[PDB]
Amino acid sequence: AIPCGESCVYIPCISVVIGCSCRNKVCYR
Repeated sequence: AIPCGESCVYIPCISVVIGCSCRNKVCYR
């Protein structure tokens, strides 16, 4: 799993374009 730094705590991941999915409130690939 790749931590994208960004999280989906407040709002969903913007890093979804990179393939980062909202996983445990954090954006992980």
